[PDB]
Amino acid sequence: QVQLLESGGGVVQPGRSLRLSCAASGFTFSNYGMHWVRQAPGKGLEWVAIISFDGSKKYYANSVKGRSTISRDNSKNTLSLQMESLGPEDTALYYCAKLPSPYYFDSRFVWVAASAFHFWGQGILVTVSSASTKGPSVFPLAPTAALGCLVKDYFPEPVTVSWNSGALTSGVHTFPAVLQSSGLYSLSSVVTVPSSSLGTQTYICNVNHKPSNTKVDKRVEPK
Amino acid sequence: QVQLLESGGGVVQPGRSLRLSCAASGFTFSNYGMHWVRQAPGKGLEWVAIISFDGSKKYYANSVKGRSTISRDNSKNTLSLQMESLGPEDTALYYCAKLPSPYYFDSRFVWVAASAFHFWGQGILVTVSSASTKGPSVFPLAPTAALGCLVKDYFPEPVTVSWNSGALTSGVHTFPAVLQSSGLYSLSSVVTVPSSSLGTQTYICNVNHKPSNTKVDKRVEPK
Amino acid sequence: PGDKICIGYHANNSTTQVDTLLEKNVTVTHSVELLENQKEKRFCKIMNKAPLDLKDCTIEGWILGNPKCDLLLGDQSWSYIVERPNAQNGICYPGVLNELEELKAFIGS
Amino acid sequence: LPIENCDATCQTITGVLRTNKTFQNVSPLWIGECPKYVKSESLRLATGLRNVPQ
Amino acid sequence: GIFGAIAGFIEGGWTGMIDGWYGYHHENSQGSGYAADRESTQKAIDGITNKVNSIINKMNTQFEAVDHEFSNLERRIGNLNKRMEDGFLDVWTYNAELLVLLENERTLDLHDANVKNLYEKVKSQLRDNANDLGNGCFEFWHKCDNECMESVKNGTYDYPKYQKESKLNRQG
Amino acid sequence: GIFGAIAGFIEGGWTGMIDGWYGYHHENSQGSGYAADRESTQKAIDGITNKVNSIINKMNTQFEAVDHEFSNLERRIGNLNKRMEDGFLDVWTYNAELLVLLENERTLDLHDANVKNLYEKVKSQLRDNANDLGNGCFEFWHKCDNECMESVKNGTYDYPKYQKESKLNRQG
Amino acid sequence: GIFGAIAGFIEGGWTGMIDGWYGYHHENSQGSGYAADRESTQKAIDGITNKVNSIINKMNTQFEAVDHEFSNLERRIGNLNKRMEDGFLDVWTYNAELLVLLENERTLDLHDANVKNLYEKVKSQLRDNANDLGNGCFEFWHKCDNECMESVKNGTYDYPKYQKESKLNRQG
Amino acid sequence: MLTQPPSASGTPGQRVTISCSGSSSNIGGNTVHWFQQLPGTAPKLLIYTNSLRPSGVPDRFSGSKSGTSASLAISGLQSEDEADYYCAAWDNSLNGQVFGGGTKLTVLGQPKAAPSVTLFPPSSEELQANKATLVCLISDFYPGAVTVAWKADSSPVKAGVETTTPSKQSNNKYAASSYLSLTPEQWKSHRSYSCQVTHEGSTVEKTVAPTEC
Ligand SMILES: *[C@@H]1O[C@H](CO)[C@@H](O)[C@H](O)[C@H]1NC(C)=O
Repeated sequence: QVQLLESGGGVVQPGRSLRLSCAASGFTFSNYGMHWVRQAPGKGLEWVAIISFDGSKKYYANSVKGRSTISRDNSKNTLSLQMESLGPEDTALYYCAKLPSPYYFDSRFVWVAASAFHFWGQGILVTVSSASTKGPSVFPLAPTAALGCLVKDYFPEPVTVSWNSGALTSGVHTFPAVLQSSGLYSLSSVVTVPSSSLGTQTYICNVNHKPSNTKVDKRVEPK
Repeated sequence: QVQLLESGGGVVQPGRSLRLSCAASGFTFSNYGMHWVRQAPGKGLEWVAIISFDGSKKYYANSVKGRSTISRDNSKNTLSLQMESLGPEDTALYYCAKLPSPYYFDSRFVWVAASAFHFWGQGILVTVSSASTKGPSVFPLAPTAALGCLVKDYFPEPVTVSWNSGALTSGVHTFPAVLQSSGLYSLSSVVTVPSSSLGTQTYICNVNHKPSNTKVDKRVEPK
Repeated sequence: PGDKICIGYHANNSTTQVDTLLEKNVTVTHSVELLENQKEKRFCKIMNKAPLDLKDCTIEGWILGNPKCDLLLGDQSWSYIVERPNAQNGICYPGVLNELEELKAFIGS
Repeated sequence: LPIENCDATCQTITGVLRTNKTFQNVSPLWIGECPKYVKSESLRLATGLRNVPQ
Repeated sequence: GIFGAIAGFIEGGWTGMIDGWYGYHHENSQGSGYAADRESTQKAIDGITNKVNSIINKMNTQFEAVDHEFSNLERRIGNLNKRMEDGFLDVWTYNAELLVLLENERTLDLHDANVKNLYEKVKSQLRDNANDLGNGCFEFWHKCDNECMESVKNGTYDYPKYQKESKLNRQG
Repeated sequence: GIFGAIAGFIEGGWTGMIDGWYGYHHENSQGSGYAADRESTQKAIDGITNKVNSIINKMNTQFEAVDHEFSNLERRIGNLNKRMEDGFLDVWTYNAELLVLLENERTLDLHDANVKNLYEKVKSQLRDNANDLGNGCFEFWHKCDNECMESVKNGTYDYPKYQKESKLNRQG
Repeated sequence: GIFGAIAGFIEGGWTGMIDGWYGYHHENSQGSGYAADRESTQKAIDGITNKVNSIINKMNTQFEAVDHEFSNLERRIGNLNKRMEDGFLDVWTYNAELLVLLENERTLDLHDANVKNLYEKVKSQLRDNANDLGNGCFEFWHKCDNECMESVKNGTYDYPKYQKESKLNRQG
Repeated sequence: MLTQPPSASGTPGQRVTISCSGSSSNIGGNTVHWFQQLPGTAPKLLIYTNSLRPSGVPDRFSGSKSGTSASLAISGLQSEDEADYYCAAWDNSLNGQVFGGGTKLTVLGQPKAAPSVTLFPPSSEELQANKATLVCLISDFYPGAVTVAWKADSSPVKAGVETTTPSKQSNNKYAASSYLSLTPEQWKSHRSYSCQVTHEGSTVEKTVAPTEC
């Protein structure tokens, strides 16, 4: 992997205009053609946008042909995108990522390379509906046994539910977001435990509702 | 290197005709095209003559186009040259030597070879002017120090000024020939010496004016 | 007067040259060097594990416990050991350390 | 050679080879996944064609 | 050369074409410029990329060798170690160097072969509707539009559409 | 491809021809079918057979290596044995794999070169008595009998016998 | 063969031409004889010389190995020495032999490719001013002088000087 | 004839480069070759076929040929390269070989040591040789520039002076010798012969005055 970071992610309101971006580093970036791809929550991908090393070829998608506008600053090494006419039909994750494209999108000097940038930067979620940013509520569950924490009333699913701030993963399970009738999704996370470390090592589940930048944690203890 | 020898060198008088030659050995010679090149004393070279393995292509120079005539005896393995109309404008050294030439000058069987005869035989000096062969005069110079020998009144510069007949070269210097107003060139040769071998090891400078076949030597001793 | 079309190949200001059985020092458009000769002339970690150094001693005086090599001591861990050539604190009381080469080999592991 | 605070994955006898290349000419003795040591000076592969500009 | 395309009957390359490796250049009153060939250049790039990838993959196997300490009475084992390591070094160096040489040779040959193949494709598409020169350039007997130019670039040139036209325009 | 014959201007192979590697296919009112070329196919098979035989012959030299028992105080000799055997294994594996790759490359190239050579032979025998298409097929201007078909297969096609005939039949 | 020039559509070589590798042979009432091609032969000789020089250069690295005396209780070290030396011998022998085979293959291919390239150059210079035969020989439609012969040898043949002349002399 | 640059320079380990230009008659048509003439020695073959090193196997030397031009390169360039260099072509228009006549070079020699001067008049054999010749020598100094002044009783001569050896292939030791020949009717009657050597590396003049004693 190489250095990557994003900008603009979170929860944006519908009807407005979006302006996202991502910046990478680790080596030269001003000589490669970058990609923007989509991922519907759950199942489904669909390519979105292309950009050359200079910006000559625009070549937008079919679903958003001429609807968006990408741009890049090779002197600043950043890739941004501005788009209007937003609706809930585009509620999804999106990735800035180098994918194998025809040669002319890459520079004249980098047409051949041993490792052709198997990079695929991380994701940026956008969810548009009639809602806002709320506060997550974490409820632990107490009784070899198993204990867990439930996270209800938090809008997107951006949290990597952590235990003692990233301590145990050998026997943990993170469940998808659950909707029933409310506007915000519920979720569960579980982890097993032997019958000899119930009160000695304190176990705390740590969550993060990033659109609210929450760090509300909860220690799990029995009766 | 391989076996080589010359014939005809020395000091020839102007206006006459010259007939030089050179013979090599070490392996087969009757199947290679040979070269004759020039070297003006000091700075400058200029190619002179070519000869095939059989003698079909003559292909003389520009400055002496049709002026000379080369020949070779492949049954005797020798390469000779006869030329008339000689002047001081040709006073120089000359080399019989195999140089990389087009393929047709070499034989049909030796068009390809791992080492294509990097041979370049030695030189033959010819100097034409109003002079003759005289006797060289060697004067030593006596005082870590340094001592030397001067060689004046000898016509060409063919001598490799030797010390004890080829004994010391780690710290010796041989200077070029010097003309001022006379007809013959002067020359110097020097060598360093510590302060502990002045009288123990006798040091003698040995010269050779080859056109006179001189072997006049001189021991160097102080007051 | 008349129409025309040509079939050509890419050329540029490239001055990087390659070699070939037939022709050598031939300028190519794109060349990829496979050899690496430039190095950082220092000693770094391996798997983020700190190496070991003596800087005045040998391995002999280290594991024997020469009183002048007591900086290395107790419970230690490493990935590779560095021994300086001009060290002077080795075997103090004269003698022969049997199978010293095998000892160094077993310590390296 | 000295020890400096440095994070690498390939440690040779006379330095550090922090690279993605497949060969090297530094030394054969190393620890980690270092490139192969060879006596060559350059191992350039021609990926394009002959450069003949006008 | 071997196929005569590169540094042969096409003496010089085009410093202007930066859209690909092999391509055409057309200049008429309708317009002028170079234009690379997508399929041939992409195929050559794919071949070269796979060649380099396989060369680096089959060479990733590292031969580990460290010089253990050898005593005063271990001269023989030390000499054996030295000979083994030196032989392995010689073998690897020779293999890598000669592979590099041969691969560069056949790669340049493949490049000029691609150039000649493109030229011969253009030749076979224009049997008698165009004259040929000694510089890999074709002179259409009937003037082609830019649409015909692309139809030659993509290889969908239609012969019976211009047969009689070129047959008439060819004599004058 | 490299010579453009296989997967090039002759896109698809003939699943029907099982009489040889390279061959012709002719279809007229007198008869239809495929027919392999004996000499070219036999020469290609001879070349491939000699290639495989030499590859297996030069590789029959076996490198014998067994792991002797090494004691507690023989760590160095054990490491030397391990490094030697692993280096020999790496060398042999790399050599065999890269030889396989390069040999398959040049073998497929030789196959399509044989195809193109057969096509160009048929072309040179039919200078102007037949038109050419973009699929390696020749359209005789004058209709040839099956005896002419064989005379082209064997390469003994007679040009002055059909010169004026094709010259007359070619315009209409 | 592969390119069809050597032992192909030019069946036999010329025992008389000893002025070069590849060359022409012309015979008219003005004169007869063979004449080699300077540039192509010199280029082939340069390529072969560089090939042989590089082959010998990359192989000069000598693997030194002497058999030290091994005692009664040094059977294991002796077997290790034997296996190492035998493996190195097998590797070097296989490498050298297979390199020799492949290099001879591609060298003969390069030779016949040079022959075919010279023939195709002469073909491209004589588009319609000369007929072609099945033996690599060209029959000028208009009779060429020896100066035209050299102008074809050097490649400076002028087409518009003889266009109408050959066009008139070609029918009769 | 051919073209050839005057000189060349470079520090030890700086990859000195030398060019050789021609025309379509010699370089553009046929291959070029190179030659190296060590000081006063019969020279050797450097490079043939524009890139090949001969069985003398010199590795540090590199040759290139591009159309109308050719290039020679030396990496490292140790002290064993202080010599004349030469480029040659075939001149296909004419027949025989053509030469770019003359290119030498010099390496980066740090001149910390001033030249060592020695002034010793000759012996009675020179007095009997009908002419007197006094010499003043300098040695082991880097740059070719060195000034010598003769003074016969605080009075110079109307024109008679020195010679200089090539670069010592070992340690860049240039050396020079000044000769002063006068007749015995003008040699012994003077009371003080002197030679003053001045050089950039020297801070003051190096005066060596032998007296007729
Ligand atoms: C070939 O010769 C050139 C001289 O122009 C030199 O720069 C280069 O290092 C040499 N070697 C290679 C592999 O190009």
